[PDB]
Amino acid sequence: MKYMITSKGDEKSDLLRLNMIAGFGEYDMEYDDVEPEIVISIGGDGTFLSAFHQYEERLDEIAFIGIHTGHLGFYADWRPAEADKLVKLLAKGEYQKVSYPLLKTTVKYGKEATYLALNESTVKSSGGPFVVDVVINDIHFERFRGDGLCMSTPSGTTAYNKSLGGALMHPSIEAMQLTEMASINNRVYRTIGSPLVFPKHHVVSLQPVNDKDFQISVDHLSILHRDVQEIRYEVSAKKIHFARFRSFPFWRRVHDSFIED
Amino acid sequence: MKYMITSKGDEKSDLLRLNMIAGFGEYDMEYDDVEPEIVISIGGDGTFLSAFHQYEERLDEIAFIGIHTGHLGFYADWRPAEADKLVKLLAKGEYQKVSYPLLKTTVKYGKEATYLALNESTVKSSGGPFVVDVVINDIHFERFRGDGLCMSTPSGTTAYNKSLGGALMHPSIEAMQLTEMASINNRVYRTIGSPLVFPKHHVVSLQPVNDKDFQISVDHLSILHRDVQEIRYEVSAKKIHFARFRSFPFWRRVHDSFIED
Amino acid sequence: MKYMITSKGDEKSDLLRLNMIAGFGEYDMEYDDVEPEIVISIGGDGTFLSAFHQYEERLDEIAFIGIHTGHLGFYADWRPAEADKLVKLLAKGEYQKVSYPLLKTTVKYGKEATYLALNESTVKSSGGPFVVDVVINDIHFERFRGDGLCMSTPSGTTAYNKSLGGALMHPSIEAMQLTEMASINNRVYRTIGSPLVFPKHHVVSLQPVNDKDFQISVDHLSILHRDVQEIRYEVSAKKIHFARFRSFPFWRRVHDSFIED
Amino acid sequence: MKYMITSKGDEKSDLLRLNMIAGFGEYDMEYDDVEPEIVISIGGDGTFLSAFHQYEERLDEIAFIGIHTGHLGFYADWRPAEADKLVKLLAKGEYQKVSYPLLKTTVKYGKEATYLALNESTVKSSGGPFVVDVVINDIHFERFRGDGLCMSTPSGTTAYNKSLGGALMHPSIEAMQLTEMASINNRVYRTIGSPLVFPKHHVVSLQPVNDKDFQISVDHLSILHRDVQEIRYEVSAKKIHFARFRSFPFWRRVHDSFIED
Ligand SMILES: Nc1ncnc2c1ncn2[C@@H]1O[C@H](CN2CC#Cc3nc4c(N)ncnc4n3[C@@H]3O[C@H](CNC(=O)CCNC(=O)C2)[C@@H](O)[C@H]3O)[C@@H](O)[C@H]1O
Ligand SMILES: Nc1ncnc2c1ncn2[C@@H]1O[C@H](CN2CC#Cc3nc4c(N)ncnc4n3[C@@H]3O[C@H](CNC(=O)CCNC(=O)C2)[C@@H](O)[C@H]3O)[C@@H](O)[C@H]1O
Ligand SMILES: Nc1ncnc2c1ncn2[C@@H]1O[C@H](CN2CC#Cc3nc4c(N)ncnc4n3[C@@H]3O[C@H](CNC(=O)CCNC(=O)C2)[C@@H](O)[C@H]3O)[C@@H](O)[C@H]1O
Ligand SMILES: Nc1ncnc2c1ncn2[C@@H]1O[C@H](CN2CC#Cc3nc4c(N)ncnc4n3[C@@H]3O[C@H](CNC(=O)CCNC(=O)C2)[C@@H](O)[C@H]3O)[C@@H](O)[C@H]1O
Repeated sequence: MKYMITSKGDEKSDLLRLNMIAGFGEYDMEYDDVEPEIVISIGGDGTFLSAFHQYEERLDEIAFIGIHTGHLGFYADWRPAEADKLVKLLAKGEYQKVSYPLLKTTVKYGKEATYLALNESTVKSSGGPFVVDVVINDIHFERFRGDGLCMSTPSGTTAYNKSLGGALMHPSIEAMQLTEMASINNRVYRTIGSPLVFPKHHVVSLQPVNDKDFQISVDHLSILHRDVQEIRYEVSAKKIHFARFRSFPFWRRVHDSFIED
Repeated sequence: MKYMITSKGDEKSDLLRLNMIAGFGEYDMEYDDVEPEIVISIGGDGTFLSAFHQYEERLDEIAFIGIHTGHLGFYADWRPAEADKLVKLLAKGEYQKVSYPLLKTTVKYGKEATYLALNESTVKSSGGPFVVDVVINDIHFERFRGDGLCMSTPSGTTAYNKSLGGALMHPSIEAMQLTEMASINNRVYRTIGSPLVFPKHHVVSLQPVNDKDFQISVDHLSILHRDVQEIRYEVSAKKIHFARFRSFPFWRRVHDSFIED
Repeated sequence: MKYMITSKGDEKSDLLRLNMIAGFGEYDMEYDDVEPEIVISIGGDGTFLSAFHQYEERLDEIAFIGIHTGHLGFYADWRPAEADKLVKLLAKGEYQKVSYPLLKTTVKYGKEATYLALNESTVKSSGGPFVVDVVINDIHFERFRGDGLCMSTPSGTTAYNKSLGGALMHPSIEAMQLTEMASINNRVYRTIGSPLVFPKHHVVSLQPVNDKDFQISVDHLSILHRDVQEIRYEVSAKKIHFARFRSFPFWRRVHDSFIED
Repeated sequence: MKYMITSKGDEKSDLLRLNMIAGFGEYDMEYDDVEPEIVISIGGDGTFLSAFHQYEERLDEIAFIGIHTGHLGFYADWRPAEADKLVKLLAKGEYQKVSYPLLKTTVKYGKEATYLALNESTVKSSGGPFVVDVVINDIHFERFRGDGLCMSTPSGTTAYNKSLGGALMHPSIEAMQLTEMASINNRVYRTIGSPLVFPKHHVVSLQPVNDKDFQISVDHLSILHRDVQEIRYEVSAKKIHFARFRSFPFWRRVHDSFIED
């Protein structure tokens, strides 16, 4: 069917992409990067994240596949050597689709902007000290003082979330996880410290205390927002769909990426 | 209906219990500690955990209520001053029941023993070094060397799990969370480090490497098991039911217990 | 003798400063903010840090005293109510001087800039990913990938260092402590993780791998450096001297600031 | 001169020991395990710790050397292949001696017992909850509730201390480091959390609150003490001396053991 292929842009990924396109030419497959049904990412996790964001408005009509030519490649399912095997199996179809949860960030001013995240959404201050009130389903939970905050999807829990001390959570769990970056904790200022895991339909809201300017980074795209009144996090109703042709369990993916391989 | 009341056993809790029983005497309420439908725990969280284990074979016929005369009282919903208000509201009934997930531990030898946990199930060695292989849905994930391991329910995530660095997770999430106690990490020995959160139907199995004797502690009842072949953790099919007469959200319960009150 | 007084600049601190100056007028004390021998800081720790940096080129001729009108005031020894008692005791003199170690940062380009720190010196990237090689006394120790790094004095170990997981160390120890901010740790990238404590005469050098632009923050004064070839940390030969009129041990200062007061 | 050799007791270490003894037979070296001047440990760190404790009453007349046939071997300086090179260089003498600090633990009852540690001294309860008051130079610092506490030497900071989150500190620093094992931190119970680093002559005292029975483990020799009134930690006046024949810096030792080799 309709497919497209994105490349990291080095020689290896570009040539692999040309060879897969040439192989797709022997099947009833049309190359279409406007309305693809299959999106192939050849590169690292950064390349995969770019592919997700390139098509985030057609998520329910698209199944993604990652081929890793990069370094780690956590979202990848294939090594370059199996590209010919992938072309053939994809050609037929009849694959299984697996869905992972996504995170919605809403930013309100004084106007709303919404963003979708596959890994995480973080917030830091523009220059001065970061201070926000943390409100959970409209109840004031804590005042946070420190470097910033990170809200992660389940599949994002192995990325920045992990380096901040968060728990790794299986992507079948519809949740988001809030982790702290370096908070002040003394006699006057206290935070919960621990990561927090929220289910679907819980809303986490960050309200400015003094400074209203923040740097909000969604999957490593960092944007300065001015005159912010509220940042709201919630599990998205939208999901990313993966094309799976063979069992590669999450916990094996975790083992291969962090323990040994 | 049928109810019973357990007490921490100090003067304050004993007298409160006698006064609630006297007040229940003015309603169609029978005291029955064999087949109660309502179990009232007057004391701390330890007293509440004892009450849960006293009736863990009638969990689907029982709704629990905690009154805190202890110190922290995380599972408590009432202060002693409101005991008369509780008696009256309980008398009628028509309350809302809320359900929290539970954790099942199976211990196999060479014979099976199963245990149910409301807070957590932990494992340490009997004397020598603790070394187990960690197997997730039959796939070898890691070899753990260190002090021991802790598997927590969601409502347990605020207890020992929290002190071990685990994430606090809302009890509407059917999951269990595995945290490490002091693992060796050097050039030869490596663990994942991060807490792990498992959904329902995932099975975590600990397999001995050399020593087969372990100290297994379920909600702080520590038992020595000998000749252990396997310890298996999974989210229980059984749930604890709470009688709720007013909104007391989990995250407010967390705020009151850890931030301020 | 010669003294000066700096103020946080709110009404409370300004009026306190005017009243201390009026009281100093009844003694053989000259106000001199060019060559003071005593520097009084009225305000928080930020005000005290500003005072230290205002006179960092006359450190061996100056004894500092902090009066806290701010919030925490970790470097403060006096409450505003005791200001009259301080004026009198300072008037005579015959006080004890206590010395704390300081941290030297050298930044080299392609030209050297040196900075002195009382709390800490940290380094982050200008925008892209932070990657440096960490070299200890000319031996390559690790490649660090993450948010950045923090090098703390002993008296700084209770500040940012503490929030990054570092150890609190008594200021009689001539050392510096290196802590990580959110490092990547997976199969390909590894750091030591743990804080590192270096004695006098050990030199820690950060060498860029790709990007050469860094944001270097010395006691919260953040400066962008371009075309950086090396950042070198070492315990300074210079020390800050405090005027002490009564025993206020470090560990009591720590207790009062973090446990209870 | 006078020397002895201890072995891990496997074939490899036993045969290596016999071959070194045979080689020492061609020099003016006498085997004497009562009053040796050189103690050679062939095995892992556990074997080295046993050797240290076998001769802890002649520490100022003994220089130690470790040969690693074990797994990690942090205190080892030689691989088995260099044993012949070591015999020859030791034969002459004229080596450099390096000294590392040690930790003294005093246990008082109601009678004093003292112990010396090369890695660390830890304390846990005998069965019930561990609660002690922590007193620093006679000032009450905190009440600790949790699993236990660990006091580490500098060279011990890479062992259990590291797994508990402590800082790694260069052994030229005469200090000890106190780390927590899983403490309760909520609205009612609070600890400092952070590791604490103490200089020489500071005394840390643990005073029981209720239960007086503790399990005290010195370099992994765990002893039950009953009716304990006080546990006092301080940097020992005694030092362990190493024979060094070539530069092997601590931070390179750390790199080789934890980063790569
Ligand atoms: N994510 C972070 N977490 C923790 N600390 C952080 C941080 N980012 C920066 N810092 C520190 O801020 C200092 C500069 N700050 C004034 C100084 C303070 C100071 N020094 C010590 C000390 N030696 N021991 C014990 N408490 C100390 N504190 C106290 O710490 C708080 C610091 N305030 C902030 O975090 C807001 C941003 N900072 C400023 O506007 C000016 C106050 O309560 C203060 O009384 C930096 O130097 C860095 O350390
Ligand atoms: N949960 C825990 N996590 C981490 N360490 C723990 C621990 N519980 C105890 N320990 C340490 O064990 C030492 C006693 N151990 C021999 C010694 C070792 C040693 N010393 C140093 C040092 N100075 N620097 C760097 N690596 C060092 N290591 C290495 O650490 C591992 C220790 N092995 C174990 O954990 C198993 C139980 N232990 C024993 O049977 C005998 C080995 O790789 C070893 O080469 C205690 O003293 C305590 O520290
Ligand atoms: N201090 C920090 N520590 C840890 N991670 C941090 C971080 N600051 C940012 N990030 C993450 O970077 C992602 C964006 N990054 C590409 C993506 C990656 C990705 N996703 C997952 C996942 N789901 N599970 C497991 N490993 C995953 N990784 C791997 O993580 C590394 C990320 N590389 C960097 O840190 C450098 C800066 N980043 C970029 O240029 C683009 C690589 O090995 C990658 O294969 C952000 O989204 C944030 O998470
Ligand atoms: N090193 C450690 N650190 C932290 N917790 C530890 C621990 N070792 C064991 N535990 C927990 O003790 C529970 C059993 N304990 C009663 C229960 C309590 C409970 N449950 C929850 C919950 N769900 N959320 C939030 N706070 C909760 N707490 C509170 O936690 C404290 C627990 N007290 C102790 O630590 C002393 C030893 N314990 C007992 O005699 C009986 C109290 O304030 C209590 O109100 C175990 O189950 C384990 O979790």
